[PDB]
Amino acid sequence: KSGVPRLLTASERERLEPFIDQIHYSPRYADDEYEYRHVMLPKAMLKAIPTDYFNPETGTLRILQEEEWRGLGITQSLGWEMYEVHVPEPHILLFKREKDYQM
Amino acid sequence: VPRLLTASERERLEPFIDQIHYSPRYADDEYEYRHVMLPKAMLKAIPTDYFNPETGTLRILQEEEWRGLGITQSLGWEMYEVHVPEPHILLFKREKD
Amino acid sequence: VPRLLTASERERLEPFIDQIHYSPRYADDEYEYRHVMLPKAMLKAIPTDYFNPETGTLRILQEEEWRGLGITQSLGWEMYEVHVPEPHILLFKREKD
Amino acid sequence: SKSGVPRLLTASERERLEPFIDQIHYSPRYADDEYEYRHVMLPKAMLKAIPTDYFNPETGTLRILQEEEWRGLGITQSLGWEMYEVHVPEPHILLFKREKDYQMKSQQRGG
Ligand SMILES: [Cl-]
Ligand SMILES: [Cl-]
Ligand SMILES: [Cl-]
Repeated sequence: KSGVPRLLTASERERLEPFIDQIHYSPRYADDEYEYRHVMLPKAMLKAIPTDYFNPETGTLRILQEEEWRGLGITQSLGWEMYEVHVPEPHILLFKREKDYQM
Repeated sequence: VPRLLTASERERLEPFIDQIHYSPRYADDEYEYRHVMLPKAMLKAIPTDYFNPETGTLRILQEEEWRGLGITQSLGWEMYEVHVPEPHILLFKREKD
Repeated sequence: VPRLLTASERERLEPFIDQIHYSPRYADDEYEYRHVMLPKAMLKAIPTDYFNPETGTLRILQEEEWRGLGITQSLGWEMYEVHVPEPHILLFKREKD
Repeated sequence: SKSGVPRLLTASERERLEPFIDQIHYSPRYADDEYEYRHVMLPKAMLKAIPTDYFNPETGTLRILQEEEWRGLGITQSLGWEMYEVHVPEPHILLFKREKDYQMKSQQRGG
């Protein structure tokens, strides 16, 4: 519960093993102090993932601790952390335009 | 093709225009940005067809669609949104210097 | 006829562009109103001939001129001023009776 | 200032203003939407005879005067006139305006 991982049962694991080999890792891109990368589960696997692993108000997966993502089949170093993109509040509209310089 | 607001729709928005806020403009290596903040009570008055069913928030509006809502600025500003990845995509970060 | 800035003057204003603030759009019977709040420190960078020695504020500016300062807005606005009368003139008004 | 207590002139004060009352010029009446306007121009010399506490320390103009006060100066006006004052915003503030647009040009059929 946002601190304690929820261990899979024996039957859930059997349902997941078939997909383990179909998991895809993308090349990492750098930044100031962060290496980034994304994991892609095949669309079919989502039907197998436990309901309590999904965020109710979004349909995506909730942030998972290490033992949780490893149980899904993902293999990675220890330092990796799962994060979420953050959408602004509904009353803030964003705009942008191509810059104009001087000379 | 934008879906223009109606007379009666625009009239229903009137009382809120007075309080729409505009931020300064900040810029990076190639783009310029700014945000507009609408009064919270105004969202209720907005026609549902201006919203994204999945997000439960306003969809991307064309020039004429945001002008309809009472927003004024150089018409060169283009709206955009920060979209969340598909469920089957997991995002990870790592310091490790 | 506008007094265009010099490349040397324009460059001096460059760092303030991101802090210029804009107010909401207000209206009345037949006009829309709005003000722009410049960063105080910026006033020291604006050319002398852009000021008004009668009050110490910026003289009325033409669109091209205020756009040359880093102010961005929609098409249509026109800058104005408040003219204070001399000590021998008193002003009166009454709710249209 | 929560104006309330009018500072009426004394007999001597008013007596000092008399040779000036004849020349007080009143402009025509103007009007917009909410109010009606009037500009009163008094002789420049009359200002030297006016009481110091009637002026404004900062702007050096006359301070807002209650009905009983300006009437005591010799300004003959009808009931309902209030003296107003214009205000200039701080130097870093610029003012802008423009004619309000909407479906306001009614035609004979289905505007
Ligand atoms: Cl506009
Ligand atoms: Cl703008
Ligand atoms: Cl004023």
